[PDB]
Amino acid sequence: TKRTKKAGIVGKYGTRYGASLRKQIKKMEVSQHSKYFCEFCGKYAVKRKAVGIWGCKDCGKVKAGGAYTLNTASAVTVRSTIRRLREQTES
Amino acid sequence: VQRLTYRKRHSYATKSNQHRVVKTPGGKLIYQTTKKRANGPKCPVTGKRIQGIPHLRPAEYKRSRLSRNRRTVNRAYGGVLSGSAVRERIIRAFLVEEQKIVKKVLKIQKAKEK
Amino acid sequence: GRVIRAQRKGAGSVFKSHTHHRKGPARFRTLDFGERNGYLKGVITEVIHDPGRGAPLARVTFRHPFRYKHQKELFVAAEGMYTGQFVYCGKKATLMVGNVLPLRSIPEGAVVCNVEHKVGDRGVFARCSGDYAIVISHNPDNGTTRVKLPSGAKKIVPSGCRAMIGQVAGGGRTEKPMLKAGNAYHKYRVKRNCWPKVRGVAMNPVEHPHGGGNHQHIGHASTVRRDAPPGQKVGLIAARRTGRLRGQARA
Amino acid sequence: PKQIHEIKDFLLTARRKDARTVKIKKNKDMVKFKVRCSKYLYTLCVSDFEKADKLKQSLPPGLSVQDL
Amino acid sequence: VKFLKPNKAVILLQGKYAGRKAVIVRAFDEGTRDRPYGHCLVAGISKYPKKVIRKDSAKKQAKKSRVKAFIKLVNYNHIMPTRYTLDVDLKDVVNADVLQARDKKVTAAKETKARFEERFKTGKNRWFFTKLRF
RNA sequence: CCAACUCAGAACUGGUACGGACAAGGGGAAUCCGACUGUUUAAUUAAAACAAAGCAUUGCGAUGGUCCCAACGGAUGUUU
RNA sequence: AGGAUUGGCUCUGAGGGCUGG
RNA sequence: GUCGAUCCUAAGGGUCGGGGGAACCCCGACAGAUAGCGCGUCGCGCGUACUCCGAAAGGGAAUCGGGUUAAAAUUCCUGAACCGGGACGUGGCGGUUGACGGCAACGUUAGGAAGUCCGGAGACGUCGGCGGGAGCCUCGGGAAGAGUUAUCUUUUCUGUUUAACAGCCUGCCCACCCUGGAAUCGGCUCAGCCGGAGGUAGGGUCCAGCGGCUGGAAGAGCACCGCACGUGGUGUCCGGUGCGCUCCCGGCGGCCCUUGAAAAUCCGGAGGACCGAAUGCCGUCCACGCCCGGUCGUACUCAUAACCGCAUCAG
Ligand SMILES: [K+]
Ligand SMILES: [K+]
Ligand SMILES: [K+]
Ligand SMILES: [K+]
Ligand SMILES: [K+]
Ligand SMILES: [K+]
Ligand SMILES: [K+]
Ligand SMILES: [K+]
Ligand SMILES: [K+]
Ligand SMILES: [K+]
Ligand SMILES: [K+]
Ligand SMILES: [K+]
Ligand SMILES: [K+]
Ligand SMILES: [Mg+2]
Ligand SMILES: [Mg+2]
Ligand SMILES: [Mg+2]
Ligand SMILES: [Mg+2]
Ligand SMILES: [Mg+2]
Ligand SMILES: [Mg+2]
Ligand SMILES: [Mg+2]
Ligand SMILES: [Mg+2]
Ligand SMILES: [Mg+2]
Ligand SMILES: [Mg+2]
Ligand SMILES: [Mg+2]
Ligand SMILES: [Mg+2]
Ligand SMILES: [Mg+2]
Ligand SMILES: [Mg+2]
Ligand SMILES: [Mg+2]
Ligand SMILES: [Mg+2]
Ligand SMILES: [Mg+2]
Ligand SMILES: [Mg+2]
Ligand SMILES: [Mg+2]
Ligand SMILES: [Mg+2]
Ligand SMILES: [Mg+2]
Ligand SMILES: [Mg+2]
Ligand SMILES: [Mg+2]
Ligand SMILES: [Mg+2]
Ligand SMILES: [Mg+2]
Ligand SMILES: [Mg+2]
Ligand SMILES: [Mg+2]
Ligand SMILES: [Mg+2]
Ligand SMILES: [Mg+2]
Ligand SMILES: [Mg+2]
Ligand SMILES: [Mg+2]
Ligand SMILES: [Mg+2]
Ligand SMILES: [Zn+2]
Repeated sequence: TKRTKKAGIVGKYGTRYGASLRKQIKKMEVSQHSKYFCEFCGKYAVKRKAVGIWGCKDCGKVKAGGAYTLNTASAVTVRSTIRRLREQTES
Repeated sequence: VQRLTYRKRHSYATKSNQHRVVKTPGGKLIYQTTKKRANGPKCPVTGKRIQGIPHLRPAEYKRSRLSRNRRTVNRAYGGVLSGSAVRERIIRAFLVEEQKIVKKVLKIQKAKEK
Repeated sequence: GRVIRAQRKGAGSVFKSHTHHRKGPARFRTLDFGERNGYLKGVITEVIHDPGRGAPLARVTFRHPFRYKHQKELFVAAEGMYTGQFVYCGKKATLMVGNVLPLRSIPEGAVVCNVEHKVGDRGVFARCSGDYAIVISHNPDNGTTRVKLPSGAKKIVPSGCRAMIGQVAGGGRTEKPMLKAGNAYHKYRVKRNCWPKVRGVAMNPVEHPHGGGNHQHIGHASTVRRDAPPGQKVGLIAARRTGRLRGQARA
Repeated sequence: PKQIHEIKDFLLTARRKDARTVKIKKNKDMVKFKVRCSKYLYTLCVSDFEKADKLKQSLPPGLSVQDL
Repeated sequence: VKFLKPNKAVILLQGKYAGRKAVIVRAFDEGTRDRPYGHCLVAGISKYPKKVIRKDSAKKQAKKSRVKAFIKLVNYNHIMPTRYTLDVDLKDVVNADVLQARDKKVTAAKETKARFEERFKTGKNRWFFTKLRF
């Protein structure tokens, strides 16, 4: 059954800390505890070991990523920015 | 029921003060200190155990106290790398060396272009 | 009066940094011939957590240039680094995330981290999680480079200074609320003895300029001048302004 | 303490120069031959009583034989 | 079938001779009755010859030119085929029946040793007699 | 052939007694203060006081900010 | 918040394991 | 010699040189021709300024039953083992100079080697669920003694033992190997979860043990019945049960802006300079035999009377 209408994973905090802080922390609470796709082996077996560290259970590849997500938004932009600069220099 | 006491002057339940209860031929229970658990050899990266070697305290591996066959594996990097790891290195060494030969030859054909 | 809390920190004692479990200083290789002229290949062996440091660290193994032995290094991990990756350091290293290049070889607009201030100092700028520096322009005549630091300040550095391509991994750490005094306790337990903080207005006059009074209140401007002596310099030090930063001020 | 499984092996160790003594222990179902050497006490078990008597008189002279 | 044929140099990947170079003597792609998998009979080098240099004396050079070989049956999955070839006559010296008896195996190894050493001294097939480093 | 103890129901029965001793929340409608857990005047004050997460302001890019030191030097700093 | 039940005794039902083609 | 101190390093402490200081003193390897080590036989090679102190709860070579005193014992007695050193002898092993077996995981008791280099062990948080081992608790039968007995009670009670160490067997939960090639997807946990990066299945390897058997070892211990006032005999047996309790281990999962010591020491590996014999020398981490074992602590209380509180103090 549906055990909580909206609280979800932040139900472990009971009635403490205020709704906004529970709502705010829910995004990162879900993301840091979720499985992520491993580009190396192709499995959804990447989980956070510590803040910024993401290891694949299957192939054993350990990757440095975001604090609470494997890939941050700025990380994608940096890769494309660096790629564009490399092409011009390597032209 | 019979209750026990430490047989030494160590009075605190530290990891090195572990014990087992033994019943002697005299019909009484007594403690005998048990050595801590040991990990045994493990692979440098994956951390999996190295097969064929028992798990003992470091001093128990001393050559005088352990037969040679129990602390060795008959293979290159035996006791240090698993069989899979050794296989990976051998193939990598051969294939990478072959690729170097291809690079060397490939640049000789272009060097003469003039 | 007595020595205030701010003054007691300089003596060390119970205010020294908690460094028992730290893995060591994170820094580039020592500048040598290989990095000055060509490039040297390294391999990432593991990405580890350093207590008290948000950014993860990377252990890299290098082949020693002239000795028969391995050369171990500890780098601040850039976002995207992974174990088994090849890392190239030197003047002729390609522009890819993780490589360490001199600023002279890095084009304008690139994102870099752990930027050296002095050639060979092994990295002092943009080392915290999610932080980076942006290369602005090059000055071939002076042999210097302009970079934008995380605080938004522009600085001149010699073009020989090295920098790692990319941003520091672990970004977004501070967005998550702590929610608990205990979480703050664990955060500062591995940093130093700075938490919790008692407000000066809650103390007695003997131990703080803000102390005392039949009501809790400062009683004088909390903005203190730059040249105030230790023990008097509390509050907003040399404040150019105060109050909510609205408009262009918060730029 | 070590156990000898072959009567031939027991005789060989009984002729060692460090074999101080031999003791005969007769149980209700077998006979145990125990020889005290420098490092170990070697024991041989002989279930057949008649087969044990033959070994008893085949021990080298000069070795202290005792019955338990 | 195509490249796993006699005189084809291979590298052992498992067992106590992992990393050793060997040459196929007989190939069993279909697999014998006792072994229902692809395997071959190989004659490899258990001990590579040392580095032979001019400054060494004649007696010293002779010892450093010694080779020691092994005869073995190996699964196809436990060898790495190479593009190199070693054309040494071993059809009569090395056979499946040889491995049955220890005395026969020793004689074949000694005979295989003689043919590897003479080939090594000619300066040909330097790769085969060179130790693989990994 | 060998099994351990959980649950449910029924009949009968005692002077309605039966969580029989032991054990073991009184409850409700509201106001004030502090969000909460935590801490505090050892030996008269445990609180509405302190701390707290959150929020905001200030200084500082190392030839630096803050601080210690008679001097030399040092803490923050294995830091950015 | 509010309400009901609770002993003793004699029974009934339900919930298992290992062997045997 | 076997329990500790002793050894190792932790937070830190004490210091050389140097820099300060009237000096007492301050900083503390930071201003510097380190300490020395290794291999040959005095020479070569290496060589980053502490061979220091700092744990009777961290790390760590090796001892177990039985017996013994008015008062001591893992220290004394007896028996049985082990550890670290030293020295040579006998036998065995290797020479295709440096073993053999297995497709493999790996197995076997031996089975070259220097400078140099590399890895591992030592070595690690916390919580929760499961599984395994040991001790205890508990149920039934057999035999031994005791208690109850006007009545009832094939009943109630006490016990009914097996050390280190050595060999062999077993092979948990995992990990690993071979064959083979999977959708009608299957396997699988309490929970997960796993599989063309090779599942299920079939057959293997390895690892744990505080598991089994034997030796140790019944000759001991205990109980009981005698004879004398030391000595003999009998027994010590066969099963069941578990969300049970204590300890240990295994494996999995949860938690962190917290990721939860170091060093001594030990093991393994990469490399192969150099080295024997034409078969007698060389090599040998194998078996057996021989010798050696420092110094200090060790009684007793550990508390409503042996510590502190003025005390034989309800703290
Ligand atoms: K082994
Ligand atoms: K003062
Ligand atoms: K504090
Ligand atoms: K405060
Ligand atoms: K005030
Ligand atoms: K509480
Ligand atoms: K400073
Ligand atoms: K100690
Ligand atoms: K520890
Ligand atoms: K004893
Ligand atoms: K023992
Ligand atoms: K004593
Ligand atoms: K008292
Ligand atoms: Mg997988
Ligand atoms: Mg605050
Ligand atoms: Mg006050
Ligand atoms: Mg004042
Ligand atoms: Mg009101
Ligand atoms: Mg409150
Ligand atoms: Mg208090
Ligand atoms: Mg008070
Ligand atoms: Mg009070
Ligand atoms: Mg608010
Ligand atoms: Mg000064
Ligand atoms: Mg000891
Ligand atoms: Mg220290
Ligand atoms: Mg001093
Ligand atoms: Mg001095
Ligand atoms: Mg120095
Ligand atoms: Mg020392
Ligand atoms: Mg010391
Ligand atoms: Mg200790
Ligand atoms: Mg005593
Ligand atoms: Mg380790
Ligand atoms: Mg919890
Ligand atoms: Mg259990
Ligand atoms: Mg299988
Ligand atoms: Mg026995
Ligand atoms: Mg007896
Ligand atoms: Mg406990
Ligand atoms: Mg070697
Ligand atoms: Mg005593
Ligand atoms: Mg007493
Ligand atoms: Mg006591
Ligand atoms: Mg006093
Ligand atoms: Zn992966």
